[PDB]
Amino acid sequence: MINEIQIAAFNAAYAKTVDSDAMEQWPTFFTKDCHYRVTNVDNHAEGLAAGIVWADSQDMLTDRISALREANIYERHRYRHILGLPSIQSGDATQASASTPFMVLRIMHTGETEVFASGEYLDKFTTIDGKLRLQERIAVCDSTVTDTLMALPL
Amino acid sequence: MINEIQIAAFNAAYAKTVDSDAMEQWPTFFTKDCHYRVTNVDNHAEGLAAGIVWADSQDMLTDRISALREANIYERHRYRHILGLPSIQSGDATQASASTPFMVLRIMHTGETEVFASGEYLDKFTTIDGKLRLQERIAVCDSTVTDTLMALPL
Amino acid sequence: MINEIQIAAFNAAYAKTVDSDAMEQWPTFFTKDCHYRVTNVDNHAEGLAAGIVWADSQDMLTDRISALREANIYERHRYRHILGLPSIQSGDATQASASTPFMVLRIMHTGETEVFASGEYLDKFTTIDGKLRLQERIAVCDSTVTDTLMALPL
Amino acid sequence: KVFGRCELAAAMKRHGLDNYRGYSLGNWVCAAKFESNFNTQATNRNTDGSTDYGILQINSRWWCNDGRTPGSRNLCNIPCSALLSSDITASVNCAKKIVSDGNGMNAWVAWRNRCKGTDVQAWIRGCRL
Amino acid sequence: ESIIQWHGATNTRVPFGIYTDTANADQEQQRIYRGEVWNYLCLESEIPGAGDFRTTFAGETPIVVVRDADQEIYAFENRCAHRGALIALEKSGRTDSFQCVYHAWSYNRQGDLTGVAFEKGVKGQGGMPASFCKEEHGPRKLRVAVFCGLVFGSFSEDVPSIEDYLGPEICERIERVLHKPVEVIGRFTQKLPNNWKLYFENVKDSYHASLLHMFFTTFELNRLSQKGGVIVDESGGHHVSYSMIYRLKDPSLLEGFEEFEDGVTLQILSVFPGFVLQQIQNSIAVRQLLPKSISSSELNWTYLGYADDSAEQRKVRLKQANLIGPAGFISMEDGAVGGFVQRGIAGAANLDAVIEMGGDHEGSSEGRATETSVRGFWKAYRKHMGQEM
Amino acid sequence: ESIIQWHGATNTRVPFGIYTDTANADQEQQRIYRGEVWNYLCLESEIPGAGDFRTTFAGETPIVVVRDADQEIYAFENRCAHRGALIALEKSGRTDSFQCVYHAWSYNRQGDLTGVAFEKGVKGQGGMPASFCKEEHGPRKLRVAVFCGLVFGSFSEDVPSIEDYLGPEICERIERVLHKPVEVIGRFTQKLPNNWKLYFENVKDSYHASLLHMFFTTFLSQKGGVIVDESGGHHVSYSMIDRGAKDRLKDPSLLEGFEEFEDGVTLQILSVFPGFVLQQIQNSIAVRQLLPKSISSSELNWTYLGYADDSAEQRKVRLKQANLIGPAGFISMEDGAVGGFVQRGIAGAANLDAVIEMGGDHEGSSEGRATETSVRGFWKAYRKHMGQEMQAENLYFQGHHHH
Amino acid sequence: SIIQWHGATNTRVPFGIYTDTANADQEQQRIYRGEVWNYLCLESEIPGAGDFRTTFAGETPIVVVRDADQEIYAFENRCAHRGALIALEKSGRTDSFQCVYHAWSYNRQGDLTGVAFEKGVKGQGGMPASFCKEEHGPRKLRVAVFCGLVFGSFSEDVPSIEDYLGPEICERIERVLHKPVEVIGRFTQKLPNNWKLYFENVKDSYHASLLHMFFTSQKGGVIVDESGGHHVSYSMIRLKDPSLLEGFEEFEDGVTLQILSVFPGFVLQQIQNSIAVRQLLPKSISSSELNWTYLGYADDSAEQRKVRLKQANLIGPAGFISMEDGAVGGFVQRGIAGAANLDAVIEMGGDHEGSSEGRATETSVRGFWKAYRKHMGQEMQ
Ligand SMILES: O=C(O)c1ccc(C(=O)O)c(O)c1
Ligand SMILES: O=C(O)c1ccc(C(=O)O)c(O)c1
Ligand SMILES: O=C(O)c1ccc(C(=O)O)c(O)c1
Ligand code: FES
Ligand code: FES
Ligand code: FES
Ligand SMILES: [Fe+3]
Ligand SMILES: [Fe+3]
Repeated sequence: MINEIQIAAFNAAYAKTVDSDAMEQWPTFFTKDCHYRVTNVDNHAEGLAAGIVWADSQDMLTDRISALREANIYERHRYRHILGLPSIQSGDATQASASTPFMVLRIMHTGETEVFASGEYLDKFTTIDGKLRLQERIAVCDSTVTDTLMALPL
Repeated sequence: MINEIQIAAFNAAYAKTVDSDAMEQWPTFFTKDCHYRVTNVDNHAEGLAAGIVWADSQDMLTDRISALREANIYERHRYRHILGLPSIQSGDATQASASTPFMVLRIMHTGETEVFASGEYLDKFTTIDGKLRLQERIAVCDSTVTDTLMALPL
Repeated sequence: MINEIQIAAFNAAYAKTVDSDAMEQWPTFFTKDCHYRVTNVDNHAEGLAAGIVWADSQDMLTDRISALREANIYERHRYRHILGLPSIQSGDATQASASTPFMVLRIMHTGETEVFASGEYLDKFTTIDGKLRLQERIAVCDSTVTDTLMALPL
Repeated sequence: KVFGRCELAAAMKRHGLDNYRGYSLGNWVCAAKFESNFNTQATNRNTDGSTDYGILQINSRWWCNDGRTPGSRNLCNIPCSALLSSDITASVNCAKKIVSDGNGMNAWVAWRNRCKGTDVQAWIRGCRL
Repeated sequence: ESIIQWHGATNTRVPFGIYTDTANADQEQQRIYRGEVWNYLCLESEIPGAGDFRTTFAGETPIVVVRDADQEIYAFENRCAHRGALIALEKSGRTDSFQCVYHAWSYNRQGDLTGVAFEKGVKGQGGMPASFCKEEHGPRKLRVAVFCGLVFGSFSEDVPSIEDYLGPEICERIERVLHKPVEVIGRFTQKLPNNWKLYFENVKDSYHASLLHMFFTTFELNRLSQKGGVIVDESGGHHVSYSMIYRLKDPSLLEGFEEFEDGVTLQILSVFPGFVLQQIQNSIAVRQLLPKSISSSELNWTYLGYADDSAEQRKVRLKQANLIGPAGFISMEDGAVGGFVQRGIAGAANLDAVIEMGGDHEGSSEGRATETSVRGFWKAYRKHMGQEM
Repeated sequence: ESIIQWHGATNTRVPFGIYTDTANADQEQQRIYRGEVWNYLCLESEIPGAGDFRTTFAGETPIVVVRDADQEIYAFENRCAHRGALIALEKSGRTDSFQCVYHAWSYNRQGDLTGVAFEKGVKGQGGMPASFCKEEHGPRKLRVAVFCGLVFGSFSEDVPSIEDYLGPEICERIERVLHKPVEVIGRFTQKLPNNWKLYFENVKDSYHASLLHMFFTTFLSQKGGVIVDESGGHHVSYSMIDRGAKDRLKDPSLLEGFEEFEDGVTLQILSVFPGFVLQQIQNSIAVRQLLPKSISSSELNWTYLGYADDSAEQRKVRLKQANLIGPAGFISMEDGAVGGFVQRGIAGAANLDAVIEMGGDHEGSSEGRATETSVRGFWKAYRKHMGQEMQAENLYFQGHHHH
Repeated sequence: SIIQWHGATNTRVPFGIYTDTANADQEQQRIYRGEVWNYLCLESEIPGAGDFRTTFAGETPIVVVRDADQEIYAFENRCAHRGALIALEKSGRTDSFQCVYHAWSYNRQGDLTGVAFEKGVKGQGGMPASFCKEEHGPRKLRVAVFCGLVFGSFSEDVPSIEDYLGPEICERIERVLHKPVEVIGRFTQKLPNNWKLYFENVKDSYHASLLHMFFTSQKGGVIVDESGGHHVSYSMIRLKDPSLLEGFEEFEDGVTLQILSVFPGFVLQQIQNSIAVRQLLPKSISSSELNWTYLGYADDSAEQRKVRLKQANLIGPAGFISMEDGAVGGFVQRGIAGAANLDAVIEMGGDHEGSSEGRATETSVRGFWKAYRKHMGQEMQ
């Protein structure tokens, strides 16, 4: 059985990767044919498909991190993810659909701390070679507003 | 025996119910003769009994959700609960008291995210017919201030 | 093997002690010859050794709480710690090296709630008389900014 | 859970009780034998509103909080339900606090009447330790 | 061209600029809060013993209010006469004297400067000049009035006695509710996203009560068709609104007991510029309204029982309190409507509110389909503020 | 003393005080947003049925926009004519009539006051005086234009027609993109830490855009130009291939696209004063709405579009190419931050001037994009609405000669 | 007027000086961009060619950088095109500065050296013939260095750093900064008060023993330079871990405490072996920023450095002494909320703005207001 403890452990490693700016390892949390999207409650309630970030392959995730490193201009900042306990909606020994609450703080290099986003991850997990992997992660933001820009994925 | 794992699971389902607007299910987390109160540290330290919400039956909880749906005028908003680990204070073979830290974000439909409340749930749990239930939940808020109003229970 | 559940349980008791202002118990979470420091990501990345608080004995911790009670003037406030799941880097049945995300709300007696600090604890744990103890806790703050002052340790 | 004699000896040894505050392993095994008969769920309601909990029959007025005892001191800072688990950790950590209190193992009445000054090492022989 | 220009002598039109002009807000501090008014501080029973104090505000100005050994209550500005620090840092406490933490100046319970650290120097060097006299330095003291346990403070030597300021009808209507010893059963603060005046007008708005709040109409608590009235004192500043008498799985929410001689099941009373006394069935409370910024105010609730309540009467008040405060089946709406106005007028600083229900009258009326108590507020406001005609 | 003093008739110099002066911000509300402009409200397809409404803003002023049973669209100020409460509290919905929550005044879908609670009093006590007439009280109504599904509103009955306001070249450039039914595929808001004008100049800044485009070509031959309408207020910036000229990414599908316009245009950004943007970047289509919030803050509302006729495969191309735009865009990401870099860089310079001289002192259309003509055009239209042309004394000091 | 002075003397200060926003804007024009030296950073923080930091002189952002000649330059962090911040990083090392918005390039002096597409693209657009790079650039600062401290001024007329400080302040700085220092940590405190309340606090010898009840025979004094703007306060001859206050001799005199201030926002502290610099910046009418740079000497042994890391518990945001210094300013800001038209009383040690033996005086506080009123044109005869 995929359980709440295994998903909480995976979510803490995911958060540590993004919050340490080891962004090169972020794509390894996903299957080769994954889906990742950052959206909001209004889009999700209306069934609108577009994301601020929208990916249907691990390679699209890698390219986004390449662009973050070599192409994008943004003022230096970091994330602090604070996660709640996951809820499993359905699943077995190898697949599960689950929901994890999140909050992300943004800390600017100049010291300002703001609640940058909050919501839930709507996830589909699979097992590859015995290890948990995201087939799908939809970050459904509580707010329709992003302050300034979003450089780092949620 | 009631333990920290069971209470963590219950608290995540409680949070998901209140945060999803499935408010109709909120009363089912409580016994028939329950107590629910929202108060603050000052009232709690002085032994003052009043709550901004005060309920001594499950049916008072149901009435509060009816009012929220059909009757009360408030601007559209949602909650995001981020909960800490439950700590069991007292217990025997069958009953337990516990404290759980909480923080609640309020996200207005217009996009503003604020820290709306924080504190601890002071709970009395029982298990009836296989279900973990609150006999009592006192949300002791760290602040004496509620911004604008409180429509949704904590 | 010391695991993530045991470290999370220790961290919740540490937080409850500091957030309840039972400050006299805070030093008992540490060994006699402990290290405790409050620093920031910039100092930590550059290898700078100073802390806002810097202690190389449990007695330095006790003296800091004595000064807080009898000597220091500050406006009344409380902390609310929200902790993430720990990540273990190494250890065994007695010792563990681990990192724990944190956020601290400050609530003034006048009602204002702010995000006061966030970051990670970089910890070394030992076992004394069968109980987890901090040999070392470095609270690495995400921000270089402290609002007004820091009276209570993180 | 009902422990085996030697199973409990090994568990108490691994939690550091052999000669804790001068008291050899056998004193701890013998104490559990006559307090609880090696039963982690044993409960004894006293006539003073207190109850004794678990494998070492620890009292709810002085040591653990059961939520129904007037004048609870809770000196082990634990819910008495923590002393009714299959795992003896919480009971051992509380026992170490009790036995350090100045009265040694005399806090355990069944130990005082059935174990004190006997060949308590008899409680640990025939065991892999 | 001015956004605070009044359009005539009557109060049927209010310039929306009055809710956003910051120079005008500073005049409110000088001419209302530090002018000829009584500011609600606390209940005497909240500071029952010698040395018991609370800190609060009169408008923007922080205040200390304290019981002395003579059993009288004093109040002074919470401002050290040296370099201006807050003297008392705690919301409440008990003390012999007040000491400023910055350079250890001491004050007695009246606010007189009793001690200056190193006044005479240290080892013959420094210290104050010979000309320096402690008796010439101190925070402003307030005049204190106590009426039925209500502690009011004034900066003004000229303001009438509390009895004359309130007038005989407000006096009797306060005595009617505060006729016996009361007990605080809870404190809650509501931060309102609106200019203070929008909340104070709302309390006086008999017109809205049955229209904004479904609870008052659905459960026939406070309909315009019920017997009742609006009372306005002679100044216009003070009012009373009073009243006589979707489903619920627990009707105990609205189950009550008779305890007032008249049949009056609702009495809301306001005293300029920010005091409210409420009786809604068996739900009793005091509210203190403080200005905070041009578009923000603070509403401090003090929930009351009577000292003589039985277990059952007290439980009825704890249940009926669900009607009031930040989560009140009534009051939650009152916390939001002010902000709906503040936002609704964002493009309209040069336009006027229309306040014409019951004519251009600022007197008492039978019936509650009137804005006479709202017009009364603006009459008293314009007089304090020098904005007549 | 004045930090909003214009240097002369030219727009090659912009006083930095224009981004911080609060009195001037209030004049922008009176003379621009509530003046002779067209404010973008929503797409008609977002309120398709009778009773469907959305709430939005024209500058600082909240608005209701609603479809009626005649299939026409109306708009009015979201301000109750009683004591000034917001009338409609929801972002969107469907209603017969609008009722103020505070004292239950009713408004029809045109904004007319149809009901006053207890207008006639109770029994024979209170209510309005005989002189009170509902038809004399109401929020301000907007004049409404729908152009290619775009719903604009003006407070001024004397604003030029939407057709004249835009001009023929901007009209054709909008029709080129909005040539068939569109579907909303996503909504996102960005809160910008800058005065609104810095973001709107950025949309018009072909200089910055062509620098950033040229950088990405590091990772087919193109030409560009800038179109500016006669008022200066509206622009198009475009890049195009010559159809029938002869000659890093692990997932190149990000930039795989399809031909769907009858021209070589790969990029078209279009602005309509004072805060509307229509974009076509390959197959990425969107509308933007720019609103002022405070002197140093503004809001950018994105409406991502597909065509109603898209196949699954064409829609997926748009969902992938959306990674180029919006808050996290490979192209737009920095557009959220550059305005703030200006707001902060000028903190000690309220009395100094921006230098805007690329392409000369021209405010007309140009070949190429190494120009600020469309930025100077914005200031031309701004100064006309704001009454900040050279007038009276300063003009006299310049022209009091005989050469 | 809430900024009306009561007299030629500084025994009364109008409380309106802490809230009047027009007056705050004049402080930026007449103090921060006037005849002062603004503390920027330490030499040891920009030791090599190309090393830079970003900071502020009052509200105005600044770049300070070492060039290949080993000199230090400073200029306003404002691109001469459309006003964007040029350098976006707190610190780094670079050949040249480049504005990210339209790629204008600056040398380490702040001269505009490159304009993207200046001559157009494929012969279209670009700058007119009349456009000349050498006519466009951020304002440059004068830089002065003193014992490793780096100061900047906008003013051509400000005296030399030695004349500005005066001889007594020069000697008292050199006494601490006589050998190379090393940053051992950085911390910022956001203070909920007008900048002036913190700067008065640093100069307030009266409060030191009274607000801070930490230690509670040896003598002290207050030095005030000729302008009034600069001071020194000095002092010379229970705990389970007394090592907190164990120290070592390293100054020739017996001076165990020296606090030194330089108008309008520089502090150098020596408290036993605890050495630091502070930089005070205005942020809003009722907010300021205090940036701490904790120091060791580059020649410290492991044992001496450990003494400094322990004694640091006295200072900074959580200091057994300085904790209260972060809050008292705020207590004033709030205490005067209804008193904009009233006056602070500053009469300890008379109406004197000179040096004094003993510390039960406010002479160094009155000195601050003397230098303030001169820069601000608020002197009465
Ligand atoms: O009927 C009224 O006039 C009235 C006014 C105000 C309130 C209030 O609670 O503020 C109320 O309950 C009733
Ligand atoms: O090429 C241009 O001129 C241009 C201008 C603005 C944008 C924008 O997205 O704001 C863009 O994508 C391109
Ligand atoms: O003795 C003094 O005059 C004095 C003043 C200020 C400080 C400070 O650290 O700000 C200090 O340590 C001592
Ligand atoms: S400010 Fe109160 S004693 Fe100095
Ligand atoms: S404010 Fe809308 S009905 Fe009164
Ligand atoms: S604003 Fe710096 S190059 Fe344009
Ligand atoms: Fe009401
Ligand atoms: Fe100090």
